[PDB]
Amino acid sequence: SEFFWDVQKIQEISNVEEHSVVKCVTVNTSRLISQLNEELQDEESGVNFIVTQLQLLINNVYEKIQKSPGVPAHRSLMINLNFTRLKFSIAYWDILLERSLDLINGPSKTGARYFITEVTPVDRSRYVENNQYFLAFKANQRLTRNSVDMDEFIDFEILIKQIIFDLFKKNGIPDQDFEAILSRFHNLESLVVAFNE
Amino acid sequence: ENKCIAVNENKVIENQKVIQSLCKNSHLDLIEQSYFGECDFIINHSTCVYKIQASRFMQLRNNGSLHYDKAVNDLLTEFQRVIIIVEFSEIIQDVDPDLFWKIKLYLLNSRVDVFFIHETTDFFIDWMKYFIARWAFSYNDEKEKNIANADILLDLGFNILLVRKIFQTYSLEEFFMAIIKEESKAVKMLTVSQMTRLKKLLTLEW
Repeated sequence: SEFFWDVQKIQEISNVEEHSVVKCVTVNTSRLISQLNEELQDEESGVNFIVTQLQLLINNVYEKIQKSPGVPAHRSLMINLNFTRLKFSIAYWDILLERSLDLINGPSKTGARYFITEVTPVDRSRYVENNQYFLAFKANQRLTRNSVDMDEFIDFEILIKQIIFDLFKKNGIPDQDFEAILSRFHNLESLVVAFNE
Repeated sequence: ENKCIAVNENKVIENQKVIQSLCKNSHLDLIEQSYFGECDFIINHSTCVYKIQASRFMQLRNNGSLHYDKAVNDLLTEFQRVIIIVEFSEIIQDVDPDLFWKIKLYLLNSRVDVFFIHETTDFFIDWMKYFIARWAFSYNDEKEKNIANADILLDLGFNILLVRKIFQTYSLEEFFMAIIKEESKAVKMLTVSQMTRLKKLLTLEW
């Protein structure tokens, strides 16, 4: 019914992940927290209040970021809801944030990802650029996504022979014709197309 | 319409209390599978769930990487969605609250969902039911009748639900043909790495 968050400022964490933009939003939760303990008798009743407050925050913060001269463009937008105080366990916040996102259908759900953390004095943009293990993890991530370890699989030739004999069997092709046909089409791509088009 | 997920053969006993609860659902089939990956469960053709410990995240392997580095990168080869469940002791939130954002930034990726949970079984059971309800499927249709053709997809390393999902819409040949024509429905079933493995198979010249 009212906005109990105090959204203080929006900053970028500059060097997280090349295909995403990461925004860090400092939210003062003191006002929200005093609503809970002062005026909420039961957990069930308070859960629904937090969910509602979370949808208000998500909508407010997404909207603010879209008016601000920051072009997500092709890159994924991830929004870090950085709470001055969590009060309860991060694990309940992760549940409640996911459940709140599950109810929203507007653009703030489909246009961004969110996660909650607690404010600390440590500078995170410095950490991301100083941490070598992090750098090594991303380089290895892209190397493994764009490479195939062929040893982990069995010989492709075994599979190709299987498909060939099936096609030939399927399409009424005698052994005395195998040679001419394999000399016309030089891989499964050509062979399969020649049989279905 | 019985929804179906797969459990990693190596993590059954670790997850045996989870499994006992999930299987109370008379509308869920849990298939034990041997598959590439350290993930505990496979929710659908391209979604896995992988439980790690926050307390081990910064331990160094002999080859200089961090504990879960290669496991996570391997899963990103086979799953469009890699869900990471991070068990942590509640004490961390008071004694070491920087670990939460470090882990989430370290793993930050549009194909990776990271959720912190306490070390209790209830938490993992409840997330699992949430994941089943949101992302699992039944696989009642079958346009491929020859089991050897399924062996072909299995030998390419496709998990059994990716095979069932493919064989829901295509026979093997149709799937080959639809990938060769880059029809989007076939292409979007696969990761980049699965797509390149397959093109190698279709492109190798005798």
